Amino acid sequence: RSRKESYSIYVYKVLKQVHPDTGISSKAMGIMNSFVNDIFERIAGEASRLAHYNKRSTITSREIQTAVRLLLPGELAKHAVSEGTKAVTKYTSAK
Amino acid sequence: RSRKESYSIYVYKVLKQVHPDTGISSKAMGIMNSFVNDIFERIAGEASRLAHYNKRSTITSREIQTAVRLLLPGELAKHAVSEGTKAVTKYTSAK
Amino acid sequence: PHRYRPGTVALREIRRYQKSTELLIRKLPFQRLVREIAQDFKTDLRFQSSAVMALQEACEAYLVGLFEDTNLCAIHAKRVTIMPKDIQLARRIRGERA
Amino acid sequence: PHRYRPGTVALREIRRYQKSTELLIRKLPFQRLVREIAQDFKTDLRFQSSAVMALQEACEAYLVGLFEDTNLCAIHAKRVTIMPKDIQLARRIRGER
Amino acid sequence: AKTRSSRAGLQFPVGRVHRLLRKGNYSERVGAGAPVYLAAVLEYLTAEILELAGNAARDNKKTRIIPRHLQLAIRNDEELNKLLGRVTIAQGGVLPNIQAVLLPKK
Amino acid sequence: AKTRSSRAGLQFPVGRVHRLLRKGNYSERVGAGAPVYLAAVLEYLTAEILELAGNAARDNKKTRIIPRHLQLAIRNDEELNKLLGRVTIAQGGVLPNIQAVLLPKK
Amino acid sequence: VLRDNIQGITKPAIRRLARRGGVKRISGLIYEETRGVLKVFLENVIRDAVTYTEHAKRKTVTAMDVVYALKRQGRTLYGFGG
Amino acid sequence: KRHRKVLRDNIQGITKPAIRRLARRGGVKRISGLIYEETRGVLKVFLENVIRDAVTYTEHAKRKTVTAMDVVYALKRQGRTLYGFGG
DNA sequence: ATCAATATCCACCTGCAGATACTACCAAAAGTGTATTTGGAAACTGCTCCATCAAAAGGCATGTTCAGCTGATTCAGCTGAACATGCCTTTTGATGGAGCAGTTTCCAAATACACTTTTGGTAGTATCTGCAGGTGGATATTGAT
DNA sequence: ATCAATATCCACCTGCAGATACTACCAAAAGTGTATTTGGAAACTGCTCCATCAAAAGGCATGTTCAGCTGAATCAGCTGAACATGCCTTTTGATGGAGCAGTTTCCAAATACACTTTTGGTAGTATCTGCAGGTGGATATTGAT
Ligand SMILES: [Mg+2]
Repeated sequence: RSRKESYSIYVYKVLKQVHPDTGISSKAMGIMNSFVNDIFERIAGEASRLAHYNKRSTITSREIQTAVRLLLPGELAKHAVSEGTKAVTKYTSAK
Repeated sequence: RSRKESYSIYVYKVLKQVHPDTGISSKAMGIMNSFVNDIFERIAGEASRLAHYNKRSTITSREIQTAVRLLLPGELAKHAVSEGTKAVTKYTSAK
Repeated sequence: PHRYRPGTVALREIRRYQKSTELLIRKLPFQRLVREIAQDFKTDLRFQSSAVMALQEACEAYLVGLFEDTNLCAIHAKRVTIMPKDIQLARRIRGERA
Repeated sequence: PHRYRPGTVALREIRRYQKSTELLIRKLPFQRLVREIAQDFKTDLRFQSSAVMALQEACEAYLVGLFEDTNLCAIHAKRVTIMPKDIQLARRIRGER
Repeated sequence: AKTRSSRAGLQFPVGRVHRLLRKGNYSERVGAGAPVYLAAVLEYLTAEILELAGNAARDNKKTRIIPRHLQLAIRNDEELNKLLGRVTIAQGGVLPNIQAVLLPKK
Repeated sequence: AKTRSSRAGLQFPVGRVHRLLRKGNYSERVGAGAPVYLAAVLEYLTAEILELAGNAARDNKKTRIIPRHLQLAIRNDEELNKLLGRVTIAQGGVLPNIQAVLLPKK
Repeated sequence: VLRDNIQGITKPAIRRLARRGGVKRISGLIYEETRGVLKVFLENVIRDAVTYTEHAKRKTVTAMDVVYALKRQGRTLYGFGG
Repeated sequence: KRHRKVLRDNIQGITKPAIRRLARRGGVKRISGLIYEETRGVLKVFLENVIRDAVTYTEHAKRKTVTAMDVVYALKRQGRTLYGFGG
């Protein structure tokens, strides 16, 4: 009965923006969920350590940013950082 | 001049218990400090995860104990688990 | 009477199983091995079906990986025939051993 | 005029360096390499001396470990001479490449 | 009521991510932007992989992505492969690859 | 007023281990048994290493333990070697070991 | 006709894995060598999995137990939860 | 500031004899002549990796000084944990 | 080369295992209004870190010499690849019930807060002691003969 | 074997850096003692989903045959080890200057927290279809001759 949360729907929305006439199997979706959780934990984990190394009590977008730079390969890292910066900007400039 | 703390002193006590006539260089003590901090994080960390996996919000001696069985190899785990258990038991009946 | 030369079917099998993704160990004998092994850690244990599958996916992935590394070791020694020394050398360099 | 045969000194050096723990890379040259490389990532950086010593301990420990694995790879090929292909195979199986 | 995801231009649940950060014992406190940033990063990466696995599906004359398509996409990209170098994708198999010295001579 | 160490029968600081478990953000709450158990495992492990290093010191005719003696201890003990198998001990060197084929004669 | 469980991992199955891993020709000693490796792998993962199970006061090994075991053995698996 | 010498080709400070000594410690008896450039290249990649991460910690903390701790944390991330310099 | 055996590719067909779609709650996001908490922005220290200069040795660069290792070549013998099939082991699908998971309860044990006490860190001076690096000089080890 | 060159060993011996020793200040812990909150163990039990097993399914054990791979043996070429020789660069240890880590004290902004609305996201249920297999026939590949 109790709710079992997953990303399997945001994943689907993005699937559509990217490949509108393309679907996805249940297993493939399991793999996407594992992915998202994994990367979540890795990035959140580095953020955590960063904050702790610098005696701060707060994980801010800077920690997430530095953490991305440390965890992702070059090109991915670059693009990711700009995406993540664009989204904050768009959220800040939004009364 | 800010207090930088360390295990250098407990380490020395324990040194004197096993080898009463033996000294230790400060570089050797540097290493023993690294070791303690390392194994602290690795146990605390497994425990963190282990509680989180079981939707518990508290790390008890029982989480540390599994943490230890998961982290240390065979015989070391066995002996570490005795001494843990022994300390907790003794501690519990000392108030 | 028709007969393929040694190595021709081998290559054929390489192409076939590199295309596909099905598990390559029969389920039941695997499942028994899991249970046999788990018995020494705890008695009277039951296994979710997906748990045993997770295990099988992981072993076969791991073993197929090891065979790649093993093959490179055989080739390194100018052979084409994987041998125990190749599996051992690969495991050693991976840091699973010695 | 006296001569040790090829290999004899080599084994002597192996015994010697396996017995000791000093760094085997000269300190100043390694310090420059660090500074040169860091500089390419970022100008106007300074280094605690202990950072450069930490780096040099890490590098030497890595390289010695890589040579053990490399040596195993040569001896697998029935040679006793380490070659680049041995380093390359060691690093592949290590998942560095 | 506007969702933070919608404010930030995102399909990925900014709120949920905030909650997951709070209740993962990562830090005492959590800035406002962090979960938006993080959400974005996870969306971006998701899209890259779906894009490339989509193409993989297309190449094989198919409309539905399966694990095999994710595997081919990931292992055929220098960067994703590295990011996912210690990860096993169930039901992905491996890339067709045969060492040249094993091919038949004549 | 008795220290918790002494209560528990330990040289290693329970008070301090409790505190580090808090500030390290490992969980919301920490049970009173945790630091006690953890402190004791830590002490056990350091006693194990020091016992073995002390012996290396003595074997090399030395009174004061240095990093080489810690390395010889760890690398020569199968279970310490595995526990610390991805760790570098500064100034420890390596174990003497020469592959047999490399030796002279037949 | 009684048989060992490890021997249920048959020569042809081992041969199929080797083929998926790109192997052309195989020495006859491999099959026992492989069985021994497989066994060590499974021991290591199951030992950790079961340790998860016990911690959770269960008598059923769940996939998540296995997934977490794989994770901490540096063999992260995707698609069975987590 | 006034000047600051250009650093170039310092990888050649990792000399043939220093590399041989490292090989010896690794138990290597005989060394092909091409090892030395290969070793220099592998070393350079290792350093770049550790220093990028170390400098990344440095920059994150808004310092201009790379600390032993920056290096120790970078080494840990890379799965080359180092004992003896803090942390 | 030619020629047959057999694998492989491609078009087309189709039932249904497994997607996609829809509904309808409702836990959990978002909105609102205080109640803390924090990370700087300025404003100073005392450091470590950089630079540089001189002296000195200790190790590096180089060229010569040839020992013995590597890689090419040949080859014989062993050892794994290929092969047909019914025996038997696994796969498949049907059915009790073990136990995971839902839910509620309640107190043993957790945090919180304000005192009180104690210890572990450093800094100032002082002493000590292990052993690094130097010295012969007695005991191997290696390689020519 | 025996002999000579030279590396190795070991043990004793003085200078001294690094270790141990107080001494003493003290600030930050750690402990102690109520007041307050609650996480999770305990106990009951609903209902998946797991072990078992009967019939249906199709992969593997087997023994023979010989293609071709591995390892042994031989050897010519040349690479890499050893070593002598000439001196550059690293090491060591000063000295000065300052660029900058590291604190401390005030707040303005930012984040948590308790309390209400107001959905977006899930499980349960209902349609919809991609494509896994099947066949049919053409063509490519391999291996014999
Ligand atoms: Mg430059």
